[PDB]
Amino acid sequence: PGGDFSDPVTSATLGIVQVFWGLDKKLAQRKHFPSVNWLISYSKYMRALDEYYDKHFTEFVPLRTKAKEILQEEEDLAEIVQLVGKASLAETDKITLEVAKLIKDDFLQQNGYTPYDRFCPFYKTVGMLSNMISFYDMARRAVETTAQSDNKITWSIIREHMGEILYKLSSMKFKDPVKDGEAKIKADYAQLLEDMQNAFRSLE
Amino acid sequence: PGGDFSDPVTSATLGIVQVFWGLDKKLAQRKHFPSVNWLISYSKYMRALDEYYDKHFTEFVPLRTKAKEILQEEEDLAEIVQLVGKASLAETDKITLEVAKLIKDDFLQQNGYTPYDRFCPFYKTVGMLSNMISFYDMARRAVETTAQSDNKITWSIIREHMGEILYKLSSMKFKDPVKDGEAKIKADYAQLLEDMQNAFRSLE
Amino acid sequence: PGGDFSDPVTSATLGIVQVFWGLDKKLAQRKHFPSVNWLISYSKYMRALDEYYDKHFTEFVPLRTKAKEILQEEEDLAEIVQLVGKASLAETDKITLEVAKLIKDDFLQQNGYTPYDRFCPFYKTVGMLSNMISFYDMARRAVETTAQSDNKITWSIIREHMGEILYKLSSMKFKDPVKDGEAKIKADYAQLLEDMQNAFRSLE
Amino acid sequence: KDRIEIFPSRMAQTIMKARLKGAQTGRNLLKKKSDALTLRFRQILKKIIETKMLMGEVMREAAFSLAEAKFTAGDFSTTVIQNVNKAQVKIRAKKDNVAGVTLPVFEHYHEGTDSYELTGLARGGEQLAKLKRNYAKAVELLVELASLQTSFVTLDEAIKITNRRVNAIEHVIIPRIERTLAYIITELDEREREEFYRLKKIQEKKKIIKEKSEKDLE
Amino acid sequence: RGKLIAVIGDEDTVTGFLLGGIGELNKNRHPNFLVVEKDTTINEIEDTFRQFLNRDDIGIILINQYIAEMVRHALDAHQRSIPAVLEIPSKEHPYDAAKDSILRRAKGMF
Amino acid sequence: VCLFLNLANDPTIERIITPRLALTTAEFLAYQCEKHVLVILTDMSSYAEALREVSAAREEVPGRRGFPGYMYTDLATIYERAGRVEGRNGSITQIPILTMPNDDITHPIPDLTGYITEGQIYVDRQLHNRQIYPPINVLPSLSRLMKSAIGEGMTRKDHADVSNQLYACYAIGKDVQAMKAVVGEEALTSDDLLYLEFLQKFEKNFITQGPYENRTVYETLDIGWQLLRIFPKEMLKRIPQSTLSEFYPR
Repeated sequence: PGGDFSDPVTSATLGIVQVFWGLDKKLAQRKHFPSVNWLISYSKYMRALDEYYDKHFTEFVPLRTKAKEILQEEEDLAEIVQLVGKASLAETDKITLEVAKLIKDDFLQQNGYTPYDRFCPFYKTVGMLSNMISFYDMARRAVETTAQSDNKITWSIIREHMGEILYKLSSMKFKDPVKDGEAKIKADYAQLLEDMQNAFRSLE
Repeated sequence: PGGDFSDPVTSATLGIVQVFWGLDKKLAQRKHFPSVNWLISYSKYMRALDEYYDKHFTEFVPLRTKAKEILQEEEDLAEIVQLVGKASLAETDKITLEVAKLIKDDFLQQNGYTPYDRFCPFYKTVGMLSNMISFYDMARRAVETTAQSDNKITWSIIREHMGEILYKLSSMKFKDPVKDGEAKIKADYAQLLEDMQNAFRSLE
Repeated sequence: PGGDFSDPVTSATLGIVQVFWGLDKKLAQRKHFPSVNWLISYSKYMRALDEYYDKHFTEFVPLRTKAKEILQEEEDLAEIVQLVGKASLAETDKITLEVAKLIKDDFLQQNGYTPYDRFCPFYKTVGMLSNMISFYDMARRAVETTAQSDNKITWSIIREHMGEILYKLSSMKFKDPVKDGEAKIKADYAQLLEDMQNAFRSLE
Repeated sequence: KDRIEIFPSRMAQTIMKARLKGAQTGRNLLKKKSDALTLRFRQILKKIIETKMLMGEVMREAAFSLAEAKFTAGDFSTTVIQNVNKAQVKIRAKKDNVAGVTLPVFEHYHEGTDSYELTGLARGGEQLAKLKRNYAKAVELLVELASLQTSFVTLDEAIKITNRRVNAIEHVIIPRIERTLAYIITELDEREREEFYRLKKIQEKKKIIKEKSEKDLE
Repeated sequence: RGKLIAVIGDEDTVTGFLLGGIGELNKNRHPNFLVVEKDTTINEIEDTFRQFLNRDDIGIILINQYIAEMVRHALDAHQRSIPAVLEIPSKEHPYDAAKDSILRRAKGMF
Repeated sequence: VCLFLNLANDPTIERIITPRLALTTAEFLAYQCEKHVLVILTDMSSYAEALREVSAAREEVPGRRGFPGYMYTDLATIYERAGRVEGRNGSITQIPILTMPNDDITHPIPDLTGYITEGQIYVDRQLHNRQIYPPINVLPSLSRLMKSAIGEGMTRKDHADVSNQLYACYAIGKDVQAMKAVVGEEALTSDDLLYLEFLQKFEKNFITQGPYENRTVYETLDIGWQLLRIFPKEMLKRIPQSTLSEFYPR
C-alpha cells in the first residue's frame, strides 16, 4: 500500500520465495533504474548457482562478494558524511566511495528502454564488474603500499593519473550486445584491464 | 476526544464545512485566547469576501496577505530557532520573529472578559493590523536599505530607539469601543503611524 | 518489557504497591549487589514506621534523611564533575562526593556470599550509617566553618590528618555479629565516633 | 508541534523506528565529535597555560636583555622605533584537521635580512645581538601561543555548535520521534480493538443465524 | 601569501619586538605598531586596536598587559577566531595571566 | 538425526503437528532411551501462522496482531517440552529458529518466544551483507544459561573469562569504529588501533566459520586467545591474572 514490506502479502510471500528483488521508492524517485535496493534484496539460490559459476565463470564469485562488500561500506561512509563531511575519511574510504559510485551508477544502474541497456548478457556483466573491482583492488593496494612511507599515493593522485581509465570504466556500459559481440566486448575489456594495470604501474 | 483532529467527527466535519477554526490546546495552556492555531485554520470564503472588502477597506486584502506571510516566515524560522537558539538569525529574521510575536500577543490574542476586548469592531481590527504591518514594512526597509553600507540599522537599534512605539503598538488593544469613539481610535492610530514615520526618518 | 514501565500490568502494580525496589542492570554488571538503584526506588511506609523507629531507633530518621540528601547531591554534582572535572568543585562538594562513595561502596553494597555481609542486623545498619553521616557532618562543619578564612580545610587536609578514620569507616562492614557480640559492635562504633571527633579536634 | 503528524499505520511504526535508530546514531556520532573536540580543547587549554608560563619566562629574559642593551648601547630604542622598513619575521596560516574539524594555526617564517643589521657598531652591538636572539625566541613562542588561541577559539565555537546539535537531537528530535511512535503504537492498538469488536459482532450474527436455521427445521 | 604580527605597547616592548624582526611599513606608509606613552589617551590605543584587528595584513596583535586592561572593553569584545590577540607581560607591569581574556573563557579552569 | 519436513504447500494442520512429532520423538529418545537430544525447530513463525489458521478454522475472534489469545500457551507447549529430568541421563535441548516479522523483536512471535525461552541468538543483516558467515551478531545475543554451560571439567576453566573479555573487546572495537568514523586514523591512540585490529581479525577469524569447517570448543578458545593476544597482558581487564598466566602466552 505504501511500499512497506511488512504488509501481510509481502510477509507471506517472503516466507515462501527464494528470491526477492526489493524495489525502493528512494531509488525510483531519483530515477535510478532498475530501482532494486542492493542491501534489502536476496537470493537463496547462490548456494546452488555457485556450482555453475565455478564451472563457467571462476572470477565471478570473488567479484560478487567484493561488490556487495563495497556497496555496504558505501552505506557506512555515506551515512557519516552527513555529519563529518570528508574530514575523517581515509584514502581507502575515498577509493571505496569512488568505486561504489562506479558500481552503483555504471554497473547496477541500467536503462530499460535504450538499446545499449535493454538487455545485458552475462559476459558483458561479469567483465564490467571484473574491471571495476580490479580497479578497487589495485587502487587500494596503491594507497596501502604507502602506509607510513616517505610519500603517500593519495586517492586524488590516483584519480588524476587514472582519469582516462575512470572514463573508460564508466564507458563499458555503452558496448552494444548486437553489433559488438561477446568476443569484441571481452577483447575491449581485456584492453581496459591492461590499460588499468599499466596506469596503476606508473605509481608503483 | 484527546484533542486529536483525526477523530471521525472532526474528519467528517472538515470534509463538509468551509471554515475551520482549529483550537490548539498548547495555546490554551499558555492562556493565549482565542486559542485558534493560525497555521492549521482555514477559511474557504475569502475569495467570496474580497469583493465585499474592496467596497469598505481596499487595504484589507494586502494586510491579510502580509499577516500570513509574517506568521509563515516566523513558523518556518522557528524550526531553525528550536534547534540553534535565538543567535544565528539575520536582523530581518529577528524583525519577523518579534513582529510575529507582537501580532500573536496583541492582535491574535483577545481578552473576551474585559471592557476593551469584550468585542472588537472591524475598524479597530484593520487599524491594529495596519499599524503592526506598517511597522514591519518600515523596519524591514530600514535594515534592507542600510545593510548595504557601514551605517547599518539593526533590529536591536530599532527596538532601543523605538521602544515607545513598540509599547504604543502593544497598547492598541486597550482602546474601549464604548468610550473611545471610532473617530478617536482612528486618530490615535494615525498618531502611531506618524510617530513611526518620524522615528524611522530619525534612524535613516 | 525492555525496561518500559508503561505496560498496564507494571504501571498498575507500581501504582498499587507502597514500595518499589528498583533493581538495575548497570549496578549488577559492576557486581554492586544487591544492585538496587537508590534514586529510582521508593517507600511510602515511612510515616507508619516512624512510630516504631521513634521507640526503638530514635536517631534513624535523621540518618536516613541525610543519606538520601548525600546520594541526591552525588547525582546532581556528577554533571559538573563531567563538565569541568572533580578538581574544579568546591570543598563542601568534594567531601560530599567522598561520603557518597563511602556510602555507595561500603554501606549500600552487601556481598551476601561472604561471612560478614551474610546478614546485616538493623543495629549494625544504623551504626554503620550513623558513623558515615557523623563523619560527613564533622567534615562539612570543618570545611564550611573555615570558608573565606586565611586558614582553610579541604578533603586532602582531612585525609592527611585522619586517613585511618576513612579506613575504619570502611572496616565496619567486615564486623560480624556471629563473631562479635552486639555490645562489642556498639562499643566499636562509640570508639569510631570518639576517634573521628578527636581527629577533627586537631583541625578545629 | 508535539508529534511529526505522520498518520498511524504499521508502515509509520516502521519509519519512526528507522528514524529513531537514525537519530540515536546521529546523537552518538555527534557525542563522539563533542568528546574528541572537548579532549583537544582541554589539551589546548593546558598547552595555553604552559605556553603562557614559558612566555612569562622568555619575556622576563628578553625584557631584562633590554636593560643590558640600554647599558652598552645607550638609547637605541629611539633609533629602532624611528627606522622601520620590512619585517624579518612573518607568519603563514595553516589548517589542522584534528578531531574531525578544521582548526587554523600560524607558522613562524624568517626572511634572513636583518632590518637593524648595522645597529650598535659604535657601541653595544654584542649585547644587541643577544637581545635580537632573545626577542626572536619570544616571537617563536608567541606564534605558537597565537596558534593555540586560534585553535582554542575555533574549538570553543565548534564544541558549542556540536553540543547544540547533540542536545537538539536529545531534547527536540528524539522526543518528537518517541512521542510520535508512542502515539502510532496507541492508535494501532485502537484499530486492533475496532477489528476485534467488529469481528465479535459478525460472529454473534452468524451464531444467531445458525440457531434460527436449526429452529426453522423443528 | 603570509600575514604579519602587530604591536601595541610601551617603547621598550615595541623596541624589543622590532629587534625581534617584527616591524614592517604598509604600502600606505602606516606601521604595524603603536608606541604608548604614559600620556596616551584611550581613543589612541583603542582606535589603533580597532584598526589593527580589522586590517587585512595583521594576523596577530601583541598588547602590553597594562594597556590590554586599559582597553579591556574593546579587547574582550573581539570575538573573531583568526586575528589573535596576545596579552603579554612587561618589565614594570603585571604578570602574563592577570585577568587574561582567554583563560577566563574556559569552564574547566578553576 | 531424525528429520521431519513440512513443506510450505503441505497442509496447515500438518504444520502444527510437525513440532509435536519432533518433540514426541525427542521425548522418546531422551526420556525412554537416555539419549541427549537436540531439537531444531526451524521456523516458529510459520508455526505461529499455522496457529492463526487453526484458530480461524474454529471461528474464534483474532487477538493480539491477529494471532490467537492462547498463542503464549501454544508456544509454551512446544518450548517447555525440554530440559533434564530426575534420575535420567536423557535431556531435550531446543534451538528453535525464528524468522522475525519486519526485522522487529516486538512482534508477538519473537516477543512471546523471548518470554518463554532462556535467551536468544541474533542473525544480523549487517554481518550478512559484509559476507560474515555465520552472520551471528554476538553483541545483542545472550545465552542466558551460559554460566551453567561453562566450567572446569565441562570445558577449559578459562572459557567464561575468555567470552567476557572477547565481548568487551568486540563491543569497544565497535565503539572505536564509531570514533574512527568521526576523527580519522591519525586522531586515534595505539590502544584504539588495537581494538580496531581486534574487531577486524575477530569478525574475520572468530565469527567467520564457513558452512563445513567444524570448530570444537577447544579450538574456538584457542582462536579466542589468538585474538585476545593482540592486546598487552594488563589490558585484558575481565580475565583473572592466574588465567592470564596460564593461557595468554602463545
